[PDB]
Amino acid sequence: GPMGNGMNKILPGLYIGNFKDARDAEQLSKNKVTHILSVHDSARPMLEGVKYLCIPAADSPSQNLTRHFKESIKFIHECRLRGESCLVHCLAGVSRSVTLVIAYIMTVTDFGWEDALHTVRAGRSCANPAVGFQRQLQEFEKHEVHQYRQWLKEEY
Repeated sequence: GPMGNGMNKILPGLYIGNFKDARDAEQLSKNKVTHILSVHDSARPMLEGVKYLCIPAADSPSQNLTRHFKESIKFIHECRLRGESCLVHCLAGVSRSVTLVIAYIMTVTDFGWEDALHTVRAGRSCANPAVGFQRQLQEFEKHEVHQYRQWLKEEY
């Protein structure tokens, strides 16, 4: 459906879900989620036992997510390098959270955005970034992802 069917594993230690999944104690415990990247309107830390990164991004054609790629990748990557599990979520788990995870996958592999989206969809079939985010991801692939891969090498 249009908000998925529960949070889904994308890679080891990396999950995508909707805002309800992100409050579901049964899902968080079963998937051992200890880090949540919340990317939606008025995102704030909610639960105990969880490290949050909150990005107040709207579902709007004007919303810039590229400027949040670096902070998001650092948060996800440092969680995963510690052997812990991160959930990235927005409202529906379809567009905003998916875009950040695509940028992560592109940075830790040699994938362009379309192969990164294929990877997300293998775990979360409803994934579908809005057209504005597709444009940002294509520009990222063309001009920036190579710089981000070098940054990842130098940092970690």
